[PDB]
Amino acid sequence: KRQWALEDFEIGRPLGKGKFGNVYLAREKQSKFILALKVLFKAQLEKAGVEHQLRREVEIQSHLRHPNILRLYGYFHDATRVYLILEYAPLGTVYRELQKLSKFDEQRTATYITELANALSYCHSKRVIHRDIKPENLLLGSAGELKIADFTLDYLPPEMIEGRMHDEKVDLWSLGVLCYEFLVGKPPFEANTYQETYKRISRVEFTFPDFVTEGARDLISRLLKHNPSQRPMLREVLEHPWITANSSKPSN
Ligand SMILES: O=C1CCCc2cc(-c3ccnc(Nc4ccccc4)n3)ccc2N1
Repeated sequence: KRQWALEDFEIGRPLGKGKFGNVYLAREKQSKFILALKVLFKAQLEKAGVEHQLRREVEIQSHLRHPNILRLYGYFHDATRVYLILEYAPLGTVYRELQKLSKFDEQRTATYITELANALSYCHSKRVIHRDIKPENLLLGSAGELKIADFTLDYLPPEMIEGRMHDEKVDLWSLGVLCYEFLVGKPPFEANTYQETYKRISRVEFTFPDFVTEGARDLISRLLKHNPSQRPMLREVLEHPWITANSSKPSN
């Protein structure tokens, strides 16, 4: 628990826009340690009323330690800005990869889905749910392993948008959404308006291109049920035939 300050860093390349400022490559002066520094404006956190949402997410994200979860090393603030000290993820966002490749093969998808599920299984067994399990929020390590970070309906389950009660089953719906997007190149409830997307999610209307294989259709269909109780456990996902046939890493 070292209290940091901006003078302890040399800032570099902008890595991305985080909607609340920007994330920069940085290097710790004393150690030479390379990391990522998320720069948030304090005036924009008050006036989006998320200062609690930040404090609790930072608390949670600091204690969690998994190879497929991006490490938060710490934080500090000055007058204007708050700084998150993050692991640096050399290979960037899954979003960008998907923009590049347009879509992913079954192997890369099934691997990603494993890595997610693993990091979620761990998350659940500390009573942590997530909401924004979306490509903008998944990063890639030097080995190209998936890392979850950043603790718009497109990825939200029916119970959530409807305003119903929700449990750890939200994250299962997310996996189905992502599994679909990874294979097809767009999420399954995509639309041109919010209102429509809302309808699509709420009545669970999705269809498959021809090229999506029977095994993947099975797993996605299983994951995207309206009824949370009907969605499989994470263990079952890791042990799905399509997953085990196509993944590269193993389940845990
Ligand atoms: O939600 C978002 C939108 C997407 C941009 C973004 C990126 C990071 C981040 C954290 C650690 N390593 C990296 N490496 C990286 C490497 C190459 C390209 C881009 C990012 N990037 C954190 C938060 C964040 N904000």
